[PDB]
Amino acid sequence: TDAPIISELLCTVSTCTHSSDFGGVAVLSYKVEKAGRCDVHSHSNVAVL
Amino acid sequence: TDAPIISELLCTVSTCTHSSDFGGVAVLSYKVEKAGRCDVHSHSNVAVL
Amino acid sequence: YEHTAVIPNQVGFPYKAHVAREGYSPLTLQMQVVETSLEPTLNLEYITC
Repeated sequence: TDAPIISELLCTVSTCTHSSDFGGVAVLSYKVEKAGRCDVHSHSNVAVL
Repeated sequence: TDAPIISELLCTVSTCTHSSDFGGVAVLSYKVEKAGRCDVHSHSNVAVL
Repeated sequence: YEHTAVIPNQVGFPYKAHVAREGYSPLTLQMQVVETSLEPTLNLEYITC
């Protein structure tokens, strides 16, 4: 009921280092239909959010 | 924290002379996400901003 | 953080350089000279009148 519907997701990148802390930033683009709060995850072992 | 994220930059030109002062003008186009103040530079020795 | 550069010796002229550290936003310095003396060393040998 309070689950928003999100489609046509497109991710880019702007900056990175290796290094030892949170030194990679990315933006997200998506068309919404309802406000709320969703949850995020990256499904591989090479980079943790 | 107050560093804005700027992407899809596209530069054009409209007017130039040689001449002896600031006689070349250009516009810039970019999609923003947060206000602030960025910094500019041209990385070659043929034209100084 | 330490840096090196060269600036041209001519009065009233803009010149600018960077640092690009890592992680942080870039930073642009400008350097501009306004006066330039010069001074030799002397020792007297005689006079006349």
